[PDB]
Amino acid sequence: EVQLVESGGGVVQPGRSLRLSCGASGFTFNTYAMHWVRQAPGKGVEWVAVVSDGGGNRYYAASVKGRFTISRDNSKNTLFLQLNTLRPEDTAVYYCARSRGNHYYYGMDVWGRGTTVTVSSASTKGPSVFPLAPALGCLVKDYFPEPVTVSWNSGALTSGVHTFPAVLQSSGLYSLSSVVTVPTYICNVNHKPSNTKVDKRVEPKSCD
Amino acid sequence: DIQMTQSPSSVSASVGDRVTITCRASQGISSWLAWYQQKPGKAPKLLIYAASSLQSGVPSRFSGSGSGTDFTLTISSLQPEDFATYYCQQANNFPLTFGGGTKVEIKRTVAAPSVFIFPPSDEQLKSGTASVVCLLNNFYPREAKVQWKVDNALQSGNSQESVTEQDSKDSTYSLSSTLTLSKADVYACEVTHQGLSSPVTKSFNR
Amino acid sequence: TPLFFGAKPLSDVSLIITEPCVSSVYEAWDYAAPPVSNLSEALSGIVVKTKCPVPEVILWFKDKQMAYWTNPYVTLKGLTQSVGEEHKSGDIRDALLDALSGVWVDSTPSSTNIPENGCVWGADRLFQRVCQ
Amino acid sequence: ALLREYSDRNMSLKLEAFYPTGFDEELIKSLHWGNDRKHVFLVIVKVNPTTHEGDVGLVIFPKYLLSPYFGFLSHPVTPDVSFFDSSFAPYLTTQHLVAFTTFPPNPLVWHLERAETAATAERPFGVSLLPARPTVPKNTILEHKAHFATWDALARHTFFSAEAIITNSTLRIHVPLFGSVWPIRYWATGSVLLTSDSGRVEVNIGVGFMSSLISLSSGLPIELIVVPHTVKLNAVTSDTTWFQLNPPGPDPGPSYRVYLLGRGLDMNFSKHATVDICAYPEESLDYRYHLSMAHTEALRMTTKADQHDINEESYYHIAARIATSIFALSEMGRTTEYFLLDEIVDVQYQLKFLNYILMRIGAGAHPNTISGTSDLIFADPSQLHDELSLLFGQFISYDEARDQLKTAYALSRGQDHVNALSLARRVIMSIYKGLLVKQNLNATERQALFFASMILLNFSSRVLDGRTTLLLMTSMCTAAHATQAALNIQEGLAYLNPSKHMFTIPNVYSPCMGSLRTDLTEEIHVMNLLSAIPTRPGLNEVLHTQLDESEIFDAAFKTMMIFTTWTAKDLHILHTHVPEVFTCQDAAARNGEYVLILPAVQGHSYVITRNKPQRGLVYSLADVDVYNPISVVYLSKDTCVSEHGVIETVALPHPDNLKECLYCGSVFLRYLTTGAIMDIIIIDSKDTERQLAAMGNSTIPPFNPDMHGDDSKAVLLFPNGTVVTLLG
Ligand SMILES: *[C@@H]1O[C@H](CO)[C@@H](O[C@@H]2O[C@H](CO)[C@@H](O[C@@H]3O[C@H](CO)[C@@H](O)[C@H](O[C@H]4O[C@H](CO)[C@@H](O)[C@H](O)[C@@H]4O)[C@@H]3O)[C@H](O)[C@H]2NC(C)=O)[C@H](O)[C@H]1NC(C)=O
Ligand SMILES: *[C@@H]1O[C@H](CO)[C@@H](O)[C@H](O)[C@H]1NC(C)=O
Ligand SMILES: *[C@@H]1O[C@H](CO)[C@@H](O)[C@H](O)[C@H]1NC(C)=O
Ligand SMILES: *[C@@H]1O[C@H](CO)[C@@H](O)[C@H](O)[C@H]1NC(C)=O
Repeated sequence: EVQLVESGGGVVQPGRSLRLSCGASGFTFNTYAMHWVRQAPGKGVEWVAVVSDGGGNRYYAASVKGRFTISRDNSKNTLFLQLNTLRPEDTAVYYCARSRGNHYYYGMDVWGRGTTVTVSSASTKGPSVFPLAPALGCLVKDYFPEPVTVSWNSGALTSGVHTFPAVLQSSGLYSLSSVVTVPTYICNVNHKPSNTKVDKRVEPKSCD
Repeated sequence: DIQMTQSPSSVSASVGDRVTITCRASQGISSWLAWYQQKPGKAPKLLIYAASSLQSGVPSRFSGSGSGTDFTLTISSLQPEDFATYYCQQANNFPLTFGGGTKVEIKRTVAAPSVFIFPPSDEQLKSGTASVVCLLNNFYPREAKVQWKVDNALQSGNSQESVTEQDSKDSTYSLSSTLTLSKADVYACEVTHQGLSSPVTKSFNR
Repeated sequence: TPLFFGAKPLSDVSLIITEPCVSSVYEAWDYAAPPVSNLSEALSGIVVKTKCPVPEVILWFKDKQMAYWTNPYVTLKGLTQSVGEEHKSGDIRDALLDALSGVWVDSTPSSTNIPENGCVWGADRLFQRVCQ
Repeated sequence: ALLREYSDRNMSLKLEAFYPTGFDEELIKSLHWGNDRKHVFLVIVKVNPTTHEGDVGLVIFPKYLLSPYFGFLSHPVTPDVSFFDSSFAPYLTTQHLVAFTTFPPNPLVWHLERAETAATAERPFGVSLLPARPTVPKNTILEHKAHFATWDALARHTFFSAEAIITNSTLRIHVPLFGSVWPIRYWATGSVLLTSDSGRVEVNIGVGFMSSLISLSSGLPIELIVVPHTVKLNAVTSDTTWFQLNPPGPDPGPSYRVYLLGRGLDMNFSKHATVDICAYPEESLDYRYHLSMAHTEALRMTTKADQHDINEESYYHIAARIATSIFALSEMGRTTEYFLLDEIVDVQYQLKFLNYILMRIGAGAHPNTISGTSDLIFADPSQLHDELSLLFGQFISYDEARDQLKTAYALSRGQDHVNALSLARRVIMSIYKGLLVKQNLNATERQALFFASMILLNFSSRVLDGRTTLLLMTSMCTAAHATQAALNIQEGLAYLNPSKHMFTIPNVYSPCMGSLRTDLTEEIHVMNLLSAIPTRPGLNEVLHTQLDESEIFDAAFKTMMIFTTWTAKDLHILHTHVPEVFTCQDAAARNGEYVLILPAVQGHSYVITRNKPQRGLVYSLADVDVYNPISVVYLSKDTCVSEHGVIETVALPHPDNLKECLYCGSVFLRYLTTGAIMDIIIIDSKDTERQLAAMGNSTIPPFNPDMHGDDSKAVLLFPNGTVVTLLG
């Protein structure tokens, strides 16, 4: 059982620096090379950098060759990554992985948990909940930051309940929803950062 | 640099069927390709590091072959726990590599979207906004596109769409296109789905 | 076949680049190495030609004014080792390896073949096939 | 510090942009490639020969980038980074990676599993053979070198210092096969060279280091490399990446890490024993362990010399065992800091006898060209020889005679002391005279006979020794005795323990091994072995528990092949001592139609043939079956004419009547009417001659035909070529 725990992330204004470290569990760091592998939301997988065994020659990927600084030592099992410059397009999820052998042929057997780096200047705000009539869903719009947990009634709808992931508006606030299908209940919506709960009963109304 | 092309882009089969996803390459690279499996929200996991070379905790059902141009991944027996996206890597030449990826969505029968609209603004309208949405629930396959009577754009939030993962039972999705105009600046939910004979619309007008 | 002594003299560097591929003119050639104790002291430059049928590496010296042909894959593998050490550093070196990374990517792959039989002398005679 | 990325267009010059990173180059020196500085340029030219444009690129890098930056402490083994500060020449001129890779093409097939016999954390070195190494005398003094001033010295364990290794060791650079791995620096101890037509093997042994280059003319070369468990080696591949690929070999051990350079891993080697050779050095530091496993496999391939005259897998295994044996001896000596005289004498003899069998039977080369050379820093053989030369020049029990001859044979330039040979003559005759009485030889006698033979066959004086002693070895081999000797070999191999005891060939030896008889493989004698098998109760039990009753008949045929295929099958041994047999163009000589050969006086020898003789003076025995006849020919060197003689008849004088001996020098040939041959007895002395005159009263069984069937007939062969029959 080999594990890797990543420490870093947060949100940083365009054109600044961030150092993402990686912990090593059970594995001797002085043996095999380390990968940094990036995945952007909705996008695919793109390799970034390799550090040779111990402190040593590191191969850099095409896109980031000028803006990336990578270093690792065998003392604390610390493999960092420094992004000094590139602002806009570097918003993604970063992974730390270890190659199977030292050689590149076999790819990376070991993997880490994850780190989410985002790029904005923002603060928290309040959400709101609106009822739906007469498939009985709820609606939550314009909040910040994540998450918002939306359940249904008590325990009994584990089936038909679909809680939708958030989508970022152009106003810098997210939005999502949750639904359930009968063919009177209440949508359960809670927001931790701004401390907000709005309960809305569902009673079928008239339509035109 | 080497470009990896993965085919097909998406594969939906039943449980136990043989699924085959290949991966192409610009270069004439010799041997080693690395298959990974990323379940949504989950971190990726290694499967096969050359062709037939599978080792780790992932079951032995999987296999692979091919040389010199294209290299294939073959699942002998498909399982419900195999739902994920599949990316491939080409390690033969270093500068960088990875595949576009292929989504695999486990199938069974086939349903169609049930269209409902949600007019009431009552507890909202006095707060300065109005929300009328449209929900597509329990439908297969993934393709549905929602248009409105008013010109579809980012300002209306019509282009904003969130899709839940398949329900653990019927393996059907749920689509929601939200219409929100802040400070109250004909409306219809136009649904185009292959499970429908014609792009029928359920409208609302006020 | 038309063989090769492994060495042709060159006074200027421009001529090394214009020198036609040895593999195209000849059939089988021998590689030779300069008669100097320390290569570094004498060495001037390394010219590597990719697209040739058997991609060739040429070691060139100034004051001797000679150009030698050496094993293409080994020379560049050997180079990347000395300049690939952990103790070594600097941005000059980082530019070397990045260009040295994909050197063979576009060119013809190395041998999958098997060496022919016969006895092998030690490295005294350079793996001469003589049994005695 | 200048990086420049160009684009080539037509032949004039090229467009580019200069990006000096951290330092200054003359930027106007980029017009003409800098040869001026102490730096070096790299130019990667991509140009399609189809006269397209493509592009080129340049990186000017500084000079220093090329140059590099008991116990294993004071004497290490240091790997070299690249070819630059080590021998560059073979790493350029090499055809490796161009015509071939010494490695198998797939990097997955490289790493191997360590065999069970390999060392572990509990046994950091390995098993040691049970006659364990004698401890250093507590109050005594270790001599700087090995010596003997007395005969007592060769018996009692004599010790000498390992101080040769700390002082006289040599730092040398080693280049592995075909520049497959980068150079290795070791501190030398010894070097071994065994050469032939069909193959040569080079062995380099040093502190915590061994290099054995094994090469056949008829097969692939392989190089075995042994380095301390800490040391990592970098393989040479085409990939220009800065990554690492570990050359074929197992995981490192508690003591040493072993590497295998060669393509035999899968493609070539017959078995999964590709991991077996890699485990050789990690099995033991006891040199007897490896020389035992060398001796065992030595015999086995002689029996199988029928189907394949060339055993490829038996050449590598045996050679690798020789090499690893000397590596064990240097390393046992460096580790325990003391040596033994009988350890140094042994490797001199073992390097002769095992090399002979290595090239001749395994490789297949003409035994005429077999030769070997050994330089060990802790052994000074030339001196030991001189110390011996004065020992001879200043009754002997068989044990004492074994040690005198073994050490006489182990050290020779071909020059042997007169008293050494005169000893050997006395040995054989004393084994003979006793063997015409009893049926078997004890291990003391068996070993005594071996070196006695090897001494006399080692080099018209020294030539007349090889002939007369070939008779004696042949004569002692009788259908009665051979079944005992071939039984010994089968009991020895069945009760053999490789791990806890040393197997040695002179322990299983027999006159039949030094005999010219090709006929012991005949159905008659073979089926006599099978019925002689239960006579050794333990042997018959173990044989039936593995091999089928059909396999036992074959296995018994295999062990009968040895006696015919050992001396008699050696073409070089024959040609020198019996040229007469081969003189005129002769099929029977090279077709093996001559079943048995008896050297006569000079220029003449008898012979036995099944088919129609095309040469010589022929005596045909008419009492014998038509399809399986017996013809005693008498050959001559310059006389190739064919004719026929007359079988005459004489009688035997009363034993005590004539105290004069006219009979001695003759041969007694006993045989059945089945065409089979039984006993060849030479009459050496009047004591034996008298034993002939007594039928039934003789102590010698072939002379008394009351112990045989009614098929027993007697012929008396003469030095003249005269053939007579005894009346009685
Ligand atoms: C063949 O010739 C080549 C060059 O012509 C020559 O290579 C030389 O090697 C030495 C090292 O042995 C190099 O000297 C180095 O220079 C760097 C410059 O930054 C220093 O940092 C190095 O410092 C090391 O040594 C110091 C003590 O002396 C230590 O304090 C430090 O930690 C380092 O270990 C080192 O001095 C030299 O640059 C090159 N020469 C050139 C011109 O580049 C090689 O020696 C020749 N071969 C032989 C043996 O004939
Ligand atoms: C070491 O070598 C020298 C000569 O090379 C010799 O005089 C000396 O005896 C040697 N030491 C030993 C004991 O091997
Ligand atoms: C073998 O025989 C010899 C005498 O021929 C004798 O000295 C020796 O002790 C015997 N060996 C054994 C095993 O007793
Ligand atoms: C051969 O030897 C025998 C006795 O040794 C003798 O009687 C005979 O005369 C000899 N024959 C010849 C031809 O000399």
